[PDB]
Amino acid sequence: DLKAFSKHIYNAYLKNFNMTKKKARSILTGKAPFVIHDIETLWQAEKGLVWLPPYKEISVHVFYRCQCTTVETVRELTEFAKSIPSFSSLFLNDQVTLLKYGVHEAIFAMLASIVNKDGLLVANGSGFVTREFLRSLRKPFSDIIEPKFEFAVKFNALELDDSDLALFIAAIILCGDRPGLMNVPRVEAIQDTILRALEFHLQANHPDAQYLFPKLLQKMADLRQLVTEHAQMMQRIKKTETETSLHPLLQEIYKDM
Ligand SMILES: O=C(O)CCCc1cc2cc(Cl)ccc2n1S(=O)(=O)c1ccc2ncsc2c1
Repeated sequence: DLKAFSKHIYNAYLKNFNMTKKKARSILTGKAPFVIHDIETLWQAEKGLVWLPPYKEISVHVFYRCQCTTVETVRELTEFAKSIPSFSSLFLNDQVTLLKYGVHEAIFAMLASIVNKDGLLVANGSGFVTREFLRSLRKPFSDIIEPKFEFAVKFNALELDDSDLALFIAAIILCGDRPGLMNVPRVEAIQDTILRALEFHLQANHPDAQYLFPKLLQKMADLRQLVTEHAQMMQRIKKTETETSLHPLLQEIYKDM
């Protein structure tokens, strides 16, 4: 039962996400990606070695590439959530509420899978952008990604695998205290099952792990603070970077945050 639950979620994870932490760790360790570290190498990656609204500048171009990836991750997470039979039973409007307030939390948790202290993978792992380069972009674009790295570095210390992330992401999305939920008791009931499956799965997959389950519950709270600060950055960019095109889907997500 609780094992069949964890297996069903893990299969939905494998079936809906192109880049798993397993694959990403193969590329990051060397079992190679083109390194994008300055304007010169960025342009070479665009020509064909690695790869949108009209061009504007280098910083905005990086923004557009990150924006497209997150939009794609939003699509995958939507199919992941739907692949959970309990989630699909909720009314479509409640489904939209869970995704609205949950995707960025899941996205940032999965971002740690393709990230180390020096950069992150891009374009199905065929490229690698250095943390230095992102830092050197024009404000405020250089301030967006740095808090994600600091979270990711600490999150990867836990050394979760794809089987853990599937349940961890499922618990992020099925959060009972999202604003505007119609059937709060139903969602909370689904989350409690997922959480019980998570601890159950962690006991078997990480026997020697001390406090791993409560640490993940703290990580979930961290992710909510990370998204709150991320939503503010994006709202400030909407006000001061009027020339930067914001994706309408991400606009709706941030609309009331
Ligand atoms: O509004 C939005 O959320 C879209 C915009 C999101 C976004 C724009 C952006 C621009 C720069 Cl110069 C640095 C980080 C940036 N981020 S991010 O930190 O959130 C990010 C970066 C890479 C990535 N690869 C899979 S996911 C994912 C997420």
